[PDB]
Amino acid sequence: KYIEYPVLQKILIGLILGAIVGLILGHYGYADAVKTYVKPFGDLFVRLLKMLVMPIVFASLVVGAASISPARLGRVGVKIVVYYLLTSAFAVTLGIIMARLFNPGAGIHLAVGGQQFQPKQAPPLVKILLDIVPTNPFGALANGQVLPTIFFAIILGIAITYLMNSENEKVRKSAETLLDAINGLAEAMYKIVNGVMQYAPIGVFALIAYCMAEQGVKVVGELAKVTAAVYVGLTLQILLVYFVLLKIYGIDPISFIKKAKDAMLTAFVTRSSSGTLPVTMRVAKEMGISEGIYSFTLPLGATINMDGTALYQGVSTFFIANALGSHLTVGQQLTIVLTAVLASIGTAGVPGAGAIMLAMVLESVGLPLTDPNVAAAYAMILCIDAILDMGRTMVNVTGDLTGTAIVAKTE
Amino acid sequence: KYIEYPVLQKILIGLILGAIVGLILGHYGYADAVKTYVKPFGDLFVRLLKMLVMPIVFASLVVGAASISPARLGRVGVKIVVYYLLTSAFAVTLGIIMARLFNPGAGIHLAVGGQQFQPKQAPPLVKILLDIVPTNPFGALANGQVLPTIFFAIILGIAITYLMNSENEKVRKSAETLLDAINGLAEAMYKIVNGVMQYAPIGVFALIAYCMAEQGVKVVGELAKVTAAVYVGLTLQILLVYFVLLKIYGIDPISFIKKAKDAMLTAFVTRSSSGTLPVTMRVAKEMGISEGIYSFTLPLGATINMDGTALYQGVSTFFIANALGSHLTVGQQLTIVLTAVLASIGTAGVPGAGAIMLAMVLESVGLPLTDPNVAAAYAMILCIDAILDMGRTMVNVTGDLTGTAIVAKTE
Amino acid sequence: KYIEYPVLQKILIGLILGAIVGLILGHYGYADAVKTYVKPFGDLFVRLLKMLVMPIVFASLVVGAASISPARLGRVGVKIVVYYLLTSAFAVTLGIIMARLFNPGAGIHLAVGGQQFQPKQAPPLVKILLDIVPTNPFGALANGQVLPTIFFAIILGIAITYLMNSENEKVRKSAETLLDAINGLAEAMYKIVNGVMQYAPIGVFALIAYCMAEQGVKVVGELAKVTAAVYVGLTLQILLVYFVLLKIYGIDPISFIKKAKDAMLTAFVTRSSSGTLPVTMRVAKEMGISEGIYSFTLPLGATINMDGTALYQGVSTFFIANALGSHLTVGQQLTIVLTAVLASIGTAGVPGAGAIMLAMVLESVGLPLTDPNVAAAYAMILCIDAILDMGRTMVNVTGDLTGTAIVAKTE
Ligand SMILES: N[C@@H](CC(=O)O)C(=O)O
Ligand SMILES: N[C@@H](CC(=O)O)C(=O)O
Ligand SMILES: N[C@@H](CC(=O)O)C(=O)O
Ligand SMILES: [Hg+2]
Ligand SMILES: [Hg+2]
Ligand SMILES: [Hg+2]
Ligand code: NA
Ligand code: NA
Ligand code: NA
Ligand code: NA
Ligand code: NA
Ligand code: NA
Repeated sequence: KYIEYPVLQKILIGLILGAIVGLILGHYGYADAVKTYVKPFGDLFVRLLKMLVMPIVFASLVVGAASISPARLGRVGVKIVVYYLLTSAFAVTLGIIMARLFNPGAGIHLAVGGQQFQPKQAPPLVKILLDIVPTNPFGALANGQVLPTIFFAIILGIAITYLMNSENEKVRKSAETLLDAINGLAEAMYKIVNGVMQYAPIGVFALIAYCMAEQGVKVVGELAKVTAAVYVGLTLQILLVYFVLLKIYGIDPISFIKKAKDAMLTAFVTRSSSGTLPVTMRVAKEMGISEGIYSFTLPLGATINMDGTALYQGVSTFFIANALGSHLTVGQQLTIVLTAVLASIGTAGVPGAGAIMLAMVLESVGLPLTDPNVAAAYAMILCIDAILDMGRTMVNVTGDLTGTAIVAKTE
Repeated sequence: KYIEYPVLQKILIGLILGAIVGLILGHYGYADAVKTYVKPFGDLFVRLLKMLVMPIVFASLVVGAASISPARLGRVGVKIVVYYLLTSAFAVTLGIIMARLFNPGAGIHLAVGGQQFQPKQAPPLVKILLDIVPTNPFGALANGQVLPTIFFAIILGIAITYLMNSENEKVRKSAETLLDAINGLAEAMYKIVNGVMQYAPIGVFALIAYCMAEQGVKVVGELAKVTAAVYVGLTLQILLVYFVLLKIYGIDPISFIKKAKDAMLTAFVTRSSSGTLPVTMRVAKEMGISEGIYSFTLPLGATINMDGTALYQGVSTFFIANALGSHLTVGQQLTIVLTAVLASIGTAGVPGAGAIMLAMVLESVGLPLTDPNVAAAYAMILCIDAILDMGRTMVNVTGDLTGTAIVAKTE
Repeated sequence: KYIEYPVLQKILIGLILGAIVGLILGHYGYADAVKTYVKPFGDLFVRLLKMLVMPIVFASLVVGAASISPARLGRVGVKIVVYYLLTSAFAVTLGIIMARLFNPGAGIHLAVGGQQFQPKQAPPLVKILLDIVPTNPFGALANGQVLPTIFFAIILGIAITYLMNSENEKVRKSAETLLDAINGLAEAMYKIVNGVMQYAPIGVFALIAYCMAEQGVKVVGELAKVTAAVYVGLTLQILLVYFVLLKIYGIDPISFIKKAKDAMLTAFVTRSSSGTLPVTMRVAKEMGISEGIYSFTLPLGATINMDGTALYQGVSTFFIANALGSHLTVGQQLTIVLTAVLASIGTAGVPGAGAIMLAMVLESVGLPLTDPNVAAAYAMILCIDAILDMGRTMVNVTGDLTGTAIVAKTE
């Protein structure tokens, strides 16, 4: 196979060629040839992604809840975690704002199979509240049911950490063995992400060739319209949040950005906040942060606290709905806020990861990826995921450095 | 929240206030206001309990079967385990006796939603026997099917212990890693039990306010009628079993009770045979039992061998049926005997645990907690669980000391 | 119970007595008495086997893929693994050949319940390809779906091994903890195999008494006709493959066989290539193989590389079909080739294991053991499994020694 090229370059080549191939075949009237021959490769790609969506959600949120659990956090831990959560929550809400004053997805509205998407009637508020508690965690796990899985995973993670405080040796031993296995399943799933992302240049080529062969050319305008809303959201997160909090804590944001420049560009290109952590930490040393602090806050923020991913997942969910034609209600919007923060946490810091955890948001909000309309819109975003994931990652790391500088400024 | 008060006092306050609130609102004709506003908090409480019911059953019975497995038991182990099982089996059968000459539950008979509970026809005896063997353990686990889960868990635990006898290092390593993870999941679930039991004072308040707003006042008489049957069963277990076997083995039961007085009262109040083990062992030393013996039999009996819990689960199952209106057939009664002994084993020694493992008996006998009638009767017992759990725990510990004294007298 | 006799002797006694009992009861017209009283014991036996089929498939193939993964194999590893795979692939294809020029199963054709087996129409090739990727590993695991489980298990195993290459300590730690738990579940399941195989003498007695009470006597001829096709396949694997490759690498096959004589007979009688490994290794030393080499290749081939099992599973699958009356299409036949190699890998080296992993092949090919016709033919082979398993095991070990000798000759 000798497929050696830098994945990001391969993905962008597949994306450009797919768009061209799709348009010339679609114009000349071969959208069916694309549908039958090209698309199944994109179909395989998305199947491999929604394959990992359930194990990742459970395992990553057990681990995520564990590394946040009150039983684990010192005074510096609580500080950095409160920052991480607030920044992420503000990021997704700002994504809502961007994805609302922009209307990405609108105009694409299609009914694959002639049947337009219809949201099923929401149960009473008491019901949907109680329903987040599963009656059989195994069952909720074994058949979708994302929200119960969220609930059980977060509970399990916290419970494990309190067991790790126990006086008894064997209790800690046992609790750590379970956590040490769940974590490691999560890590295994994200290796599979790396593997599937090696196939991504082909999948993306097919996904965009299909999406170009039909839906004409407006998709190019609408996909760029998403990218716009996301990136201006990212820059707003940098300016309106980082720059502001940095100035509030007596840190010149301009010199701060010049220091972070290396870690920010590394993240932007590598598209992995975990593979940028050595540069991120070297930067934090370069700007005079105390070893004891940033050697703990930065590796925690390498996986938790992805403000870009949260904002991305927020905007992307609005595109899915706007495409489908449904109007995301209030409540559904605050559902996004909560679940995208939780999805931002579960996301690994691997290139593809953010789009996989996006499904967790879609599923909770009521846009199931089994529905053909959802899956078509979901595929529509995977086409240009790498474009978003570059800026996405950069902001994920910038948030780490900012909070680390602020908390060190205090502690 | 600053909720600091002793849980048992909070539960009893919630129980008394709920009863009052329910009655005055029910009398004045506001049972619907209670149904719509108060009850959902009780509904949340029971949902959190039946959430844990499946993981606890699997994990605790893997661990329980492991600590009983013949591959693990020395000569002293076999002795104390044979005692533990016989005493537990006699306890539940005595519970049957008490719950039969008392008729608790009768007179409450209600059909929530109008339709009265109907037991589905039992398959042929060959079928129900074969059916305890699952064809897909994962499947049986993923959708109720308690009895298959019992079967697979018990088998898995025993198999692990034989792997732990193997000559090969890595075999033991792997087998211990799996057991060390299953145990630890069980421990995590029982932390969640502790957590949910912190909400219990509210849940119990709602459960009893609802049960008072409807069903008039007779519930008070019938709940007390259960408490009566349980406690006289507990005292009969002490007198007819412990006192008798103690005298058979040349141990004066009166001086025995005076020695155990501390451990017996500690259990009664703390409601945790595991949190009473330090007192239980200190007592066993006070009464001249050899270190090597009671340092092994007592911590084993701290989790296995809960004669009170078995008896409680036996009586409580009869209340559920008598309420529902069904007549527990012979066979169903010996099913109770077997499954309540197994449920007594799986129970942790945490306050709430016994009522959670009660569901395992109800489910096996054919009273599924999904059915509205079952769930209403099940909630009816949770209201006054702490009352039963006090004596329940005390007898669980008294059995430990009695057997430890008897086996030391021999070995 | 004091059931002490050598299992193989007990199984052969049960098999002979069952055949006699069945025939005299069937001739005298008591096939119904056998159906209602005898058969349920055989039914229990097969239920215990298809119980283990799902956990074993997942866990063994996670472990199997791990011990084959490129991230683990040195230059000697790659050599011995390439040998192991090619030999196993050739073995099953040779089984196909034997089970095709022999027609075992034909003439037995029955429709238990008056309804003859009908294969459900195959989806398009694109569909069945995509379908091997599950959308919820938990779901595929929780309800049959063998092929998705194959896919997820093999992926998970490989991913774990790459995590075990990571620079980070905790990553390797976590990945090894998960693997150390999955392995160990697999080991526990195979202890259950040992346990169930202690009941086998009764189960086999009932299975063959039922199969004799009905289906007259032709079954004896047809069962022997399978045994013939299998054993002549095994001898062909030895002569046409081992002897040939041994001569190609300058090793006199006759002196080789005389050296291996001990390990070959031990396997044949013990029916456990893992319990024969000490003899297998002692033989490899006796014939001048370098310590460093055979101490790694032989224990790997003790579990992976079962040429006899692959060949057995191939032939047996043809019997199941021929009985049922369906014609195994091309494609279905190469499916057998792939899945029987994979089943040969997952098989443990315990007596019973090969027939359990046969179900994995049957399930993938489209012969579900839930269907009554399949289950009847599947039971028809379990009757005489021990006969096949003796030669089966011997060839599994001979392949280990042959490859070890060949690779040592080179490396
Ligand atoms: N690529 C992002 C994570 C994601 O959204 O997939 C990061 O490394 O931070
Ligand atoms: N509380 C009991 C167990 C139970 O029945 O919940 C004990 O500690 O023994
Ligand atoms: N008994 C075989 C494995 C099997 O086919 O069950 C062996 O030991 O190699
Ligand atoms: Hg697209
Ligand atoms: Hg009540
Ligand atoms: Hg047979
Ligand atoms: Na994350
Ligand atoms: Na980050
Ligand atoms: Na106890
Ligand atoms: Na217990
Ligand atoms: Na072998
Ligand atoms: Na094998």
